[PDB]
Amino acid sequence: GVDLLGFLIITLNCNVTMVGKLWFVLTMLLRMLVIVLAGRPVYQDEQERFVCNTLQPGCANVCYDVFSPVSHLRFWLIQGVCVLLPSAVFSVYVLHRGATLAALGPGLQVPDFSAGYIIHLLLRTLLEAAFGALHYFLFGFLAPKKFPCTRPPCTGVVDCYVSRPTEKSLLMLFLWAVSALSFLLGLADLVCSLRRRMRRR
Amino acid sequence: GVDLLGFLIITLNCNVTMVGKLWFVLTMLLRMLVIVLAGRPVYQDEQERFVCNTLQPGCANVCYDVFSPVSHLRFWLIQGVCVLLPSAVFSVYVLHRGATLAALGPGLQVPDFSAGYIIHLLLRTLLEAAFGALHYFLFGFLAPKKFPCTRPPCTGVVDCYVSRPTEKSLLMLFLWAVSALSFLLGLADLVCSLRRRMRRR
Amino acid sequence: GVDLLGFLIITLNCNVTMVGKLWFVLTMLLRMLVIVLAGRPVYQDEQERFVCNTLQPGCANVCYDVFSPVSHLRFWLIQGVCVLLPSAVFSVYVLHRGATLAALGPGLQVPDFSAGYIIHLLLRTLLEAAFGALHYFLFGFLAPKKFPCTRPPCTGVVDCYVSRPTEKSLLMLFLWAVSALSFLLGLADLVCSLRRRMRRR
Amino acid sequence: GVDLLGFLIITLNCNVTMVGKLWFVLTMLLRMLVIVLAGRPVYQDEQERFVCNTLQPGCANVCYDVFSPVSHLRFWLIQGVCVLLPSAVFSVYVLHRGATLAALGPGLQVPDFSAGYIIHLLLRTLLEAAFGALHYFLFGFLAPKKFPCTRPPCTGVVDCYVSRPTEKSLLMLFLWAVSALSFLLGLADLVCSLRRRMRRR
Amino acid sequence: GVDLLGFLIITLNCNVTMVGKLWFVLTMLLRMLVIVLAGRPVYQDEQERFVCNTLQPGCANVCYDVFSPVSHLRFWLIQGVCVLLPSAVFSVYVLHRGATLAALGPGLQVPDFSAGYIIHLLLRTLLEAAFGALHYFLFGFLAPKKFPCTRPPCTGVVDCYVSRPTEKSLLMLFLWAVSALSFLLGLADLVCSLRRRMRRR
Amino acid sequence: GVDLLGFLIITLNCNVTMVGKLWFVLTMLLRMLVIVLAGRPVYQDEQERFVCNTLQPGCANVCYDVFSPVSHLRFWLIQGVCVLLPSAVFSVYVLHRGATLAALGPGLQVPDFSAGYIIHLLLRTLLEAAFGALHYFLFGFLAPKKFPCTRPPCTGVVDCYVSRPTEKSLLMLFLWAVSALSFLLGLADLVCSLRRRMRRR
Amino acid sequence: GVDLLGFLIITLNCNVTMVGKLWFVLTMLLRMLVIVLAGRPVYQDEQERFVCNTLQPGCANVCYDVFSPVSHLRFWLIQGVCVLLPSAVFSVYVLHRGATLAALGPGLQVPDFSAGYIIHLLLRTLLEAAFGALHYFLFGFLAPKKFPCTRPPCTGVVDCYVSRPTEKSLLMLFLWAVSALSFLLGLADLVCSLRRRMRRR
Amino acid sequence: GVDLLGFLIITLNCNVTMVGKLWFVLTMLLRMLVIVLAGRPVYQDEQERFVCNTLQPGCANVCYDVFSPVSHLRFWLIQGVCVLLPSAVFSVYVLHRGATLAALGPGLQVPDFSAGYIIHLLLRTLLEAAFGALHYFLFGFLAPKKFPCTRPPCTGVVDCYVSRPTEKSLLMLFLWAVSALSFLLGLADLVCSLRRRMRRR
Amino acid sequence: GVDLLGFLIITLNCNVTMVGKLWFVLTMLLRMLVIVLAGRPVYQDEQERFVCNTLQPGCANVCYDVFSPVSHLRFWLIQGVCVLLPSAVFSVYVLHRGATLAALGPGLQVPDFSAGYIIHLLLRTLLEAAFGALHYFLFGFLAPKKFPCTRPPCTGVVDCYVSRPTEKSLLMLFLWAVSALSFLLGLADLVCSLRRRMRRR
Amino acid sequence: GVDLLGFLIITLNCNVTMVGKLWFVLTMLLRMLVIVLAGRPVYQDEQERFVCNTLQPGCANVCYDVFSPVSHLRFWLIQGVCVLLPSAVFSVYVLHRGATLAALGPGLQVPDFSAGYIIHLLLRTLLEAAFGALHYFLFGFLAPKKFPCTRPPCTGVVDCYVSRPTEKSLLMLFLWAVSALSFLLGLADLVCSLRRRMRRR
Repeated sequence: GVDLLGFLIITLNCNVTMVGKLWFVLTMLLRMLVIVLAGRPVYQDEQERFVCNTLQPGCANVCYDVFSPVSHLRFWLIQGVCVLLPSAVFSVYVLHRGATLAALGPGLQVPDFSAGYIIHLLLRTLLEAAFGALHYFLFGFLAPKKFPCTRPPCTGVVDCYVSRPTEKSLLMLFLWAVSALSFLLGLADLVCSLRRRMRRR
Repeated sequence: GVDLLGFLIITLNCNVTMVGKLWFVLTMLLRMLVIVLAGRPVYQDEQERFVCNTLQPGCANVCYDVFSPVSHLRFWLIQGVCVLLPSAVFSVYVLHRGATLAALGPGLQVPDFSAGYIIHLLLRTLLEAAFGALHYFLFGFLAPKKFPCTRPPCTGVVDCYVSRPTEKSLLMLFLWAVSALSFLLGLADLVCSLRRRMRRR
Repeated sequence: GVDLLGFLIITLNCNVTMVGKLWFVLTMLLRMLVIVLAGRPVYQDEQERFVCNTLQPGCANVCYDVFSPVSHLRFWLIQGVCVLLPSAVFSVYVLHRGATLAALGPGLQVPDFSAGYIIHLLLRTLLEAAFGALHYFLFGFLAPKKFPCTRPPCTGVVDCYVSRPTEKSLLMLFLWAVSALSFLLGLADLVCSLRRRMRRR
Repeated sequence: GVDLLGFLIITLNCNVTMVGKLWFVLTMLLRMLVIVLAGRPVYQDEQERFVCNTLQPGCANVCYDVFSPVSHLRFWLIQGVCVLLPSAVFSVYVLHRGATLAALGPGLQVPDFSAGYIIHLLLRTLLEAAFGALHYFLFGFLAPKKFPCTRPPCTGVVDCYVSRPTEKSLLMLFLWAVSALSFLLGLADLVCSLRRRMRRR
Repeated sequence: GVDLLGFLIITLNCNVTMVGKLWFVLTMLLRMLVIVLAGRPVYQDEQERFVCNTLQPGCANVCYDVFSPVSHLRFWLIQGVCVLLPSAVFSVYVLHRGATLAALGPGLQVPDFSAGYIIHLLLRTLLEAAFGALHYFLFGFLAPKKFPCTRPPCTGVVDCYVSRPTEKSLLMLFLWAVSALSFLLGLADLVCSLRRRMRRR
Repeated sequence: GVDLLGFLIITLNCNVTMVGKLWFVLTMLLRMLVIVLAGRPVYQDEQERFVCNTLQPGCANVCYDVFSPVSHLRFWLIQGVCVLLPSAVFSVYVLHRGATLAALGPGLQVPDFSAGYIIHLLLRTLLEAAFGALHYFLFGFLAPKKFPCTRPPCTGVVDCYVSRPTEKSLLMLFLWAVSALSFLLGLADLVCSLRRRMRRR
Repeated sequence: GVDLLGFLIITLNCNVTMVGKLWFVLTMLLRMLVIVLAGRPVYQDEQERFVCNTLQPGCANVCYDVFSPVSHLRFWLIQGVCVLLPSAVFSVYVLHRGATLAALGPGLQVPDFSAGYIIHLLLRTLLEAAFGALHYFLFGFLAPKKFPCTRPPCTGVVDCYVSRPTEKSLLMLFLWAVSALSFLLGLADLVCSLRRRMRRR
Repeated sequence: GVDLLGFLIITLNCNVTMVGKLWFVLTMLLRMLVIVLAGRPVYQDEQERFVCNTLQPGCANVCYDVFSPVSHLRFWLIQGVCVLLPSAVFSVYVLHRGATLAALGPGLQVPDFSAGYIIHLLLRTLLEAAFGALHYFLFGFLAPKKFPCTRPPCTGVVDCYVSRPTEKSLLMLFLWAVSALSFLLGLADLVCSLRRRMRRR
Repeated sequence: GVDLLGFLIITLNCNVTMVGKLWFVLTMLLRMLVIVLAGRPVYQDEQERFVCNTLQPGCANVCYDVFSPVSHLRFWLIQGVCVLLPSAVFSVYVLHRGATLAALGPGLQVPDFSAGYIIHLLLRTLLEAAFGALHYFLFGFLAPKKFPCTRPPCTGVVDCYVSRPTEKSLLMLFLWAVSALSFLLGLADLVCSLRRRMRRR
Repeated sequence: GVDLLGFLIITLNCNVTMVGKLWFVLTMLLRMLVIVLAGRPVYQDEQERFVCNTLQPGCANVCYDVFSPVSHLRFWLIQGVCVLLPSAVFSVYVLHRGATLAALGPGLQVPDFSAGYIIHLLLRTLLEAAFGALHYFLFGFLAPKKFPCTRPPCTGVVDCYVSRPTEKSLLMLFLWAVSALSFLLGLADLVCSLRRRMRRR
């Protein structure tokens, strides 16, 4: 005998473990917040000071074009949105299937949404290692300090200087560390959740 | 016997299919979020480095003016707001017609708002293909790398260089792909919803 | 016999017509959202490239000062905040007068807040035409392409070039069109609401 | 016999007058919104175009350093946060003391939080006049147009030009006017509230 | 006999003291708001005007690289997120343990979450002094005005000028003061909370 | 049981709203008083100093005759008397119908004179806009400074000078403003009075 | 059982019809007020600018003396005072005969003063047509523009110019119209009052 | 048993005859009103156009000084105030002696103030004939048209012309007639009042 | 047992003697009325005809400026307002103290306001002799007929003529006489009132 | 048990202090009376004798136009009407709220209108200092004696003379003094009235 703003969140909380909520909090507070708030200003001047010894117009632009095909800030943001998408689609799924059964009607009668959470965590584990592999094969571990440029709309080889490398290396090391921690915690979620459901058998 | 914060969301959820909620989630998380967050910084320096071989003041500005009449970032934002508007007007419609009947009063009595959802999806299908056609006829598929400029407040023809083309081409390809996916999913919504309502006949 | 999170929104919805909610949605989604999101980036480089033929320092700054006394972006924002203020003051008024009567207590007993909505719409109609007249008398319809400058801290007359005019003209035409549509819809609201209240007599 | 999401807002609304809510609305809609949204873009180019007649590097920077010790945008923001802080601390106080008494339990029994609101308004009146006095003694009424610079890391006296003064003067006049209106309205709140409580005696 | 949107916030408010809520308000209104809103614009031009007497390209960039290894804005943001993280993890913990017991069911029966709040405050006290020590040992109290640069990709020693130091010194003094106040208030919370729980013995 | 100098003014006050009395006060203190007291002396010397270059007698008189057909002072006075007439005729009506019923005789028995007040306000609203339109089409907004005169009892074209124009323009602007304020307030009276009488139904 | 400030005005109002009060209001507000307030200033400069071609002193004065024997302003004022005199003498009569009977003393006992009101209206009708006839035979309908003067203290015939004729013609037309309206209304009063007294027979 | 705003006017009306009230009305409506309203404007230009054949400065002023020692307008006003003074002093006397006896207290008990009214009328009759005699001996019956001037600050005899004589003669004839009528009516008052008081003997 | 429009004027009349009322009547009818009505027109042409033998512009104006520093008309008006002010302040005092005691409530109970009337008459006697002394020392008894002028913006000594002196001398003699009569009567009031109050002892 | 012409003025007198009535008397007798009666005649000839050395027609008029933009007589009158307006609006307010409660009915029951009088005096204090500041910044303390004129419709610089300056300076000094006295007395009213109402607490 509860209102449906009542038996609508227990059907949400009971199907998710506290480790999952902790994962959500860590990946929204230290992962979704640092990138927009600190990564946005640092990478604005990646264009302004790609300064290096040439004089004919149009060498520096092609030098940076061959230098940075894809900035890793966009990589981080797309990785973040894809690693947050399934938690939203599952949220919509569970709210949709919880708000519908109460309309028909009949010490609670909480439904058991266990089949989708394990496949959810499987998709989580699969969607992190691959993007980590792409990060490792594309951007490495530490950013270069200088770059030789040879594709000529300009005469000769131009030795061209990046702007502010140490900040970038430290910040991306921090992102690597937090991503590694999240990966292990996510692996812990599934391996604990599967055991805590066959124990009833 | 439920509160009106009760029989106010089932009258919302029951008239919309889970495919529609999934559409909403995908077009707000991968479509409304990427554009503001990643498209805003990339296109700030479309003006700073339209660099090219001229010396008299006032050639580069007219060269860009003849180069880019309308930036496609504004096109994407206006397309996004117009493709999100009907879902808001229908939301207001259904809340208005659900919160009013409960005032008069008389195992639920959920109203059937099916006539408006099919015309809603018709408007959705009509409002996407046209803007896609304008995108195709105006901005093409890949951005040029260099541009010849001839309208003289300046002497001669000026070969003028864009800034950072590959990032733009990849990003707009991603937008094209997500828009194509959303179009097919939206076509699926109406064609399934119409069948699931004549089946009762 | 409803909770006071119950008989608190019907006393809000019943005193406002669906045309009013549609007005609110259109003026927050296509009017409050486009200006902050697309008008902010376009007008950052109104200062950087006011480029024109002079060499002594301090001519370009006074030339722009005599050029643009007030930027119309600030005009649009102040117009938006003033055209959204009365809907907030009325909202606070109606919530205050609805949450107070329920404390004393005694098939609903919804109060009739009709006197304030008609004067609300009168204030709406009065607060739009005047600012439209100021817009017409101050900023015209299309932005100039070049400007002659004569006030001397610099020698001679300087012919000075604006940056990116066509984008500005198209965007402000779009704002003019949406404002005109909102004006007519707002005029429709009052003229329909007054009739729908004397019909009971 | 009401839920505690019930007797939790009347204990909030009944202890505050409609003039106070109107004050809150005016100081968040015309005061907190204009500053972030219009004051942020105008003052970005206060650094870019502090242009003036010198050639040795490092004169303009010290000239601006002696020119503007503290920008008044930061002054406005700190003033805004301090003039909004007490309304938040009182809000937390009243919610804390309202949500606690209902736990013990026993035509309502609304508590009377009148002692704190009068001291609240006293603190309000005291925290505005002082900062107004600092504003008057530090930033004056109208911004200069040109500035003489003498502290030498550079040779001679440099006559140095500000950027866009009239916009700044008009905007800060608008802030002065709205602050003056808020001050008088806040003085009205306390002087009316004290009378409306001794009238019961 | 209350709804579970009822006995869900008293189980939140009763386990936290009003001093804690005041701490939350002060550290989100004067600490989380000033940094994003005033610290973001001031530190954008820390790169643009690191101006100083050299002519060969690539001396200024390495001079700033040896000048500022880590900007203290990022230090402040990471400190803020780490000093707000435990209050979020505890919030999730208490909501999770409060929303679960109500499902089973049986003048209230509020649980006593006192063990976690004291260890929470211990972690708070430990996570502030260390970062304060790092701040003191890394960034000092006042920012320099000029800097000698010697690491050669450039010929000689370059005396290089910072931009806008007094604003930075005053602002970081304000942050130091508010952090010191928060530290003392947080120390007060634990020392009062421990006493107010052994008094029942 | 009251004297008839008693139940003779409540039958007057009860049928008129406080907004109406405020209208009466504003239009007699700032409208009937300024015109007689300040407009009478200013316009005496509109004849004495219509001075201009001619020598044959009888050119200046015909020049002013073609210059000013009707002085706007008389227009203002006739407008004032016509906008005060209905309030006098209604006053006489209500006193006549109140002093007569008491002669016959039978916690008061105040009559309801509501039908005449609404038609009174209708006549008010109709009798202001028309005269405003005549004012706009006849006297414009600002008075000329000089006038060419051609109708010959005199030789040639005579350029003829008005006396004291700025005082006249400012004063008539003040009258325009007060008339505009009175118009809006009068429109408010009827629209509020009609609502406050159907609310009883 | 009423005070004598009571049964002293009903004995005044009951013997006069509402048409009579309306006549009084119209002839004091549009007839007694316009003449003193607008007719006084216009006719001050009827003497100053009776300008015309002569040079020997003392021709213009005799020319005006033969021009205007009696100014029609004095005619209007004497007509007004004579058309207001009987209403005052009757007022004094009725107050005198009402305040005297109450001294002796004995659902009212209002006296019937009907014989004097009909003779009053007869005197009214007789005292208007005659003065209208004198106005028509003396001052005509429109004022001349120029006047020939022949009575010699001066040599020759002098063609002499009036000042401001159109204002005078329009104003006296307005007086003619209001007088005509008052005449018809006064004729209506008697013809209705005589019928409404023989109807009782 | 009447209020003292009751037995305060019958003690005023009963001691004065209707002929006296008629005298008051005629001498305030046709005597006090014509002089201020029509005599004030006519006599303003008695100074401006005392025009006559002389050229040396200062002859015309002495010519008028010997012409008009005292203007008869001031004579009329002083005569009016002296002929209205006793009616005011008697009014104050009777109100003072009527408002005092009622304080002590005891089908009315009206006092008999007959002794003062007869001496009042005696003073009236005495204060009119003398001033009439002065008028006759000083100002005659008709005003001259021209005047010879001989007292030399100027050379010769100057024949000097008055302005507008016929208006003055007609107006002062009207005053003479009304004064003569008032004199006879006042003589009638006393001779009737004395008889109507010895008839009781 | 009287109404409060009853025991409100006896408390006014009983505290003032008939000599005082006679003083009020004489000083308002022969003193306040003559000055506004006859002194206003006579002194308008004190400026127009200050005619005298000079030709260079700007001698006559300075000659009158040295002639009349202060016109005695303004002196008379300020003297009148100051000699009428205390009678108004005492009137307000006595009405205020009479209308207040009746609110509380308990062959009359008239209060005795004798202390203020004697000090009132003392202030009267003191405020007349001083202004009479200033009149005597400033304006003398008879006005000059001609004036020598020497302060040069003009060449030589100019013998300059006043306008209409005899009227002024006679009129100001009349004012002197009436003021002298009022002074003696006012001295009589106090000396009689003090005796008529110690006689009760 | 009093008539309603009874309990209608005590509800007026009791809510206003004797200092307020004294203020009303002083500002209507020495402030409203001097300006109309003495300021009207003095400033009529501000136009007639603006005499100065020029001969071409149309120089003097423009010279005065640049001389006096706004005459301070109109400033004084508008200041007077605005400083008398609130006392009228409050009067109407209190009579309206006093005459209405008596209709319903139930050693008096006088209402307490204290809240409006303090805000009334606040508005009084605010509406005087500002207009005093405008007076000080616009018209100064003493009027000039001569004025140089340069705006050419006339040849050269014209030294132009005012008329009667010392009278103007003395009179406006008197107005300044009386305004200063009224300001201090009004400040006394509020500061005494606020104390005399918290003394009851």
